[PDB]
Amino acid sequence: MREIVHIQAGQCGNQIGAKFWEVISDEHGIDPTGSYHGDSDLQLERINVYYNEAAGNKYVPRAILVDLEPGTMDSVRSGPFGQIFRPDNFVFGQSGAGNNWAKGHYTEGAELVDSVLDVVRKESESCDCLQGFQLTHSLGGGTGSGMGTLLISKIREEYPDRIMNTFSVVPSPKVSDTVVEPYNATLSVHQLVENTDETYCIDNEALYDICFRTLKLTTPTYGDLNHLVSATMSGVTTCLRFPGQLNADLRKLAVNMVPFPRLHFFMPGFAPLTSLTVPELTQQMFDAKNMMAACDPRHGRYLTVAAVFRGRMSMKEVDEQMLNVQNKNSSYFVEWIPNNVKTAVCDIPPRGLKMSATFIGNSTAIQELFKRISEQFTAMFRRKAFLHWYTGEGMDEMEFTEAESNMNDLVSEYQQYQDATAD
Amino acid sequence: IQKAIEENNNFIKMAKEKLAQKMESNKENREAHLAAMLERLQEKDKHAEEVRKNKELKEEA
Amino acid sequence: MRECISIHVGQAGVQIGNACWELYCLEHGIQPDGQMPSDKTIGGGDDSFNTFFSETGAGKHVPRAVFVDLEPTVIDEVRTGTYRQLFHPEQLITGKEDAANNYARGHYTIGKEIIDLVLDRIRKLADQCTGLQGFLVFHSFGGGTGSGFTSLLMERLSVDYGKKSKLEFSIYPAPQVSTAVVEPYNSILTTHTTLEHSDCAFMVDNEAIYDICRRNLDIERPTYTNLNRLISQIVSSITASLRFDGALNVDLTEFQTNLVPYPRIHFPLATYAPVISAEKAYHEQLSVAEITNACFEPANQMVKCDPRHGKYMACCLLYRGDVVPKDVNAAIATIKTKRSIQFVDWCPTGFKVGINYQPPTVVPGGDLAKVQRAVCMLSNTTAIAEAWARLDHKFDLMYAKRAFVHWYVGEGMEEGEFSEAREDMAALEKDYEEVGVDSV
Ligand SMILES: Nc1nc2c(ncn2[C@@H]2O[C@H](COP(=O)(O)OP(=O)(O)OP(=O)(O)O)[C@@H](O)[C@H]2O)c(=O)[nH]1
Ligand SMILES: Nc1nc2c(ncn2[C@@H]2O[C@H](COP(=O)(O)OP(=O)(O)OP(=O)(O)O)[C@@H](O)[C@H]2O)c(=O)[nH]1
Ligand SMILES: COc1cccc(-c2cc(NCc3ccc4[nH]ccc4c3)nc(N)n2)c1
Ligand SMILES: [Ca+2]
Ligand SMILES: [Ca+2]
Ligand SMILES: [Cl-]
Ligand SMILES: [Mg+2]
Ligand SMILES: [Mg+2]
Repeated sequence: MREIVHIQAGQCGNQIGAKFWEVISDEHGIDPTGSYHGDSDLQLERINVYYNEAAGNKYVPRAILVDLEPGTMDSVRSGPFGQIFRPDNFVFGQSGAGNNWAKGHYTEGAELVDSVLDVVRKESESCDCLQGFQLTHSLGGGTGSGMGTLLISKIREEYPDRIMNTFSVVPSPKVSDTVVEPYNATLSVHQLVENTDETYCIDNEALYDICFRTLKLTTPTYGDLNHLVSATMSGVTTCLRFPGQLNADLRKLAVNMVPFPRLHFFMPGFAPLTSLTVPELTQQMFDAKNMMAACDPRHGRYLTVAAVFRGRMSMKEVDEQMLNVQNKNSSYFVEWIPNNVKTAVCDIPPRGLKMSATFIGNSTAIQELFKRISEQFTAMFRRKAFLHWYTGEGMDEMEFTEAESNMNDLVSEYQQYQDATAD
Repeated sequence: IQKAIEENNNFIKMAKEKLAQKMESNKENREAHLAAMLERLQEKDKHAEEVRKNKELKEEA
Repeated sequence: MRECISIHVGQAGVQIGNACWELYCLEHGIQPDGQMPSDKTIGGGDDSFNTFFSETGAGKHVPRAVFVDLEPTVIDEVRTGTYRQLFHPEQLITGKEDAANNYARGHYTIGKEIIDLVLDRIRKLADQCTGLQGFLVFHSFGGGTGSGFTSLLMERLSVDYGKKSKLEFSIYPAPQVSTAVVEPYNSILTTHTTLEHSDCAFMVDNEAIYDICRRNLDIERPTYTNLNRLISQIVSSITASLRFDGALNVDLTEFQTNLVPYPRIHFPLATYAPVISAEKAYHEQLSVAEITNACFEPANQMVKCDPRHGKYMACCLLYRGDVVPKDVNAAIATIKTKRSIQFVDWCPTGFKVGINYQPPTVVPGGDLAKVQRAVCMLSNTTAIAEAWARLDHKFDLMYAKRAFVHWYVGEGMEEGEFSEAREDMAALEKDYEEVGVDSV
């Protein structure tokens, strides 16, 4: 009865969103046609969270597919599980955004946003009790970045008392040659600092370092990067998709993870990263090499942390090992938030893995990522490079200054609580 | 016995009032929060309509 | 006559209510369908068990209880579980979205929409009573519903039923099962708001219950089912005086007179024995003296604290089963000569004793062994303030940085309510210190 509405915008948003629906569809036993072919009733106890039950025992994702280019719309429609999405939930423009935030946020995206809100509204009205929304998108492009933040603001207008979370792919030179990505990212964060409850920072720099250094994959493709993303998104959503003894809804989880409204940018983590004992999984999942955000947790302090374990394991051993890591690493947990580490266990493991672990961390070390983006931003803005693309769409240059100062403020705020003490 | 009745009634009176007071102030506070949230978003839409209008003047050049 | 209405609020309250009413049915020989063959007075009666059960003309024995939660998944398990038939549908009340571990949502935002319905359903039970005694409220401190809505309910019950008595069974948060950083905030807020509206509150520390299950039942990792079934035994011992009768049975109200010297000092410490697995219990029957000694081993307390480093204001022993006064008095004599039991100078040192002859019952397939005699000690000790201190310390650590406070302010609360509640706890901690000082 706690339905979530899924939205995917832009090139990156639509691809990682497809991976998400492919993985969880397999986990819930749903085939490309929408028929259930499962062995246990536990697959269906929370199927409504992400699926509508239609006539004929068919399950349809509660998802809307959005982009300013029609190319991706056919690509999604033809890939695996292409025809299971509601066809009228595909919303398209003609021109595109050309990796320009202003086009997605102010001009071309504004032209298409209303039609998107129509499909959102009709999906939400058919919810017994809507809990919130999740968005998949990148921050380096134009559609997912610009229009994605616009859509969030419009949804926050009509549904101000619903949770709005995002899976945001952060840009990195190691994966993209486009140069104006720091501009788009900084402009997106300026919006996300205000209009989201939880933002999982999926950093392409970290995904590359993982695929190249750890997984030993020379020349990584987008498919290699997203396979990590699907594993993480599956693990994060396991708390809601499966019936553990945790009676948690998006709001309850946010209440436990967000001590301050602006500090809601999480470091994802996964283990094992290969292609295992509970102590090894716990030690690996707290390692800097296993983080999906290019940050070292030993360079900061944890405000809150959540560890999700999947598989058949000793719940006693999990409790002992989680207490071990805290005791042996007490310096990296703020002492003014007692018992700030949560643990969930799901008996159902992901596909082709006897045991996995997903890590959600609200660490002040996330500043390292924002500092990186801020550096690339200022390198250009002090040089006024490529500004004509944005002012040509009606933007003033201080709008760049405001977003820059707001991100530097966010970094300093992370530093203030990192330096804070109890007595 | 009159005093006993007086005390039971006052305890009920004080409780009824203080509760009503709390849940009127709370209604006011939550409304003032969402009213400010929407007014911020509506102020964004003005700056949005202004950005669209600023592009429309220079394309006339 | 002298009926009691039980109110179960939130997940903890509801699930503990499930275990309690399951145990009551077994102790009284009531079947899951509500039929009780031994009751020959059909559709009514003034038996002792009628204080907790009403009767229908069809012979069904219906708990005088109300279950309430702001989300339906937990009460839904009752609506489809073994004892669905026991309760009339109107006794099971559910909202649609919970309080998300936020006291404000349970007290203001979400609680506001359902409070009137609950009171009306409670009124329907009260109108069935010839001489209603009071209320038993089961809830947690940490949950948003268990804390916020309970506070709202207690406030509204004081208005609709004047000073009619209200007893609490409160779940004190323990990190071993507490999955919420904000539970200290909710705990202080609700303790402050209910303090003037509660006559007697029995606090249960999940850590204490957790350790007892691990230590005495050899359960590597107990579940809520393990904890609740044990909690039911303590609840049953406390309520056995109201549900059974006899020549040595002392009413709980008579114990309450001794346990509350000041209105604010109404938090008794409960200790229970024996908790023993069937493997150990075999060929090892415990005596009256052995279980009485266990009542003074702190490892058997419902709340972690040190009575040895505090002072007593009252000591009550509630025996049930094969117990006679002679053995009780002998055991008490030995204990007085061996253990650190210091009373405040302004109250007598005697022990108030009660005995129920109906022996303890255990749930089929449980971990507790069936025993011939058991005891629950209720003591007013200053040491209980240690629980307030630990909780207040955690509150201070987060509130100094206003951590998570925005979630409460966003639902309409003011910072002043936080400081107001914390100050009340500071006075409460000081009150306990005062009562323990020697006179002049
Ligand atoms: N990991 C991963 N990243 C992707 C993928 N596709 C695009 N990206 C990222 O997307 C960013 C660029 O944005 P776009 O791909 O243009 O997406 P967009 O925001 O919709 O921008 P436009 O549609 O072109 O206006 C780059 O930093 C890429 O790394 C993908 O398949 N996998
Ligand atoms: N002893 C015991 N405690 C429980 C049980 N279930 C939950 N709790 C306690 O309740 C707290 C978690 O909050 P909930 O009980 O779920 O909150 P709620 O009263 O259901 O209301 P919400 O905030 O909406 O969830 C923790 O501190 C738990 O220790 C239970 O079955 N037995
Ligand atoms: C963005 O959309 C979604 C969709 C589905 C889930 C989530 C999500 C998952 C999650 N998993 C670990 C966790 C965290 C805090 C906890 N507290 C008690 C148990 C517990 C477990 N944590 C958060 N915050 N969100 C977010
Ligand atoms: Ca590439
Ligand atoms: Ca009868
Ligand atoms: Cl909200
Ligand atoms: Mg594109
Ligand atoms: Mg609940």
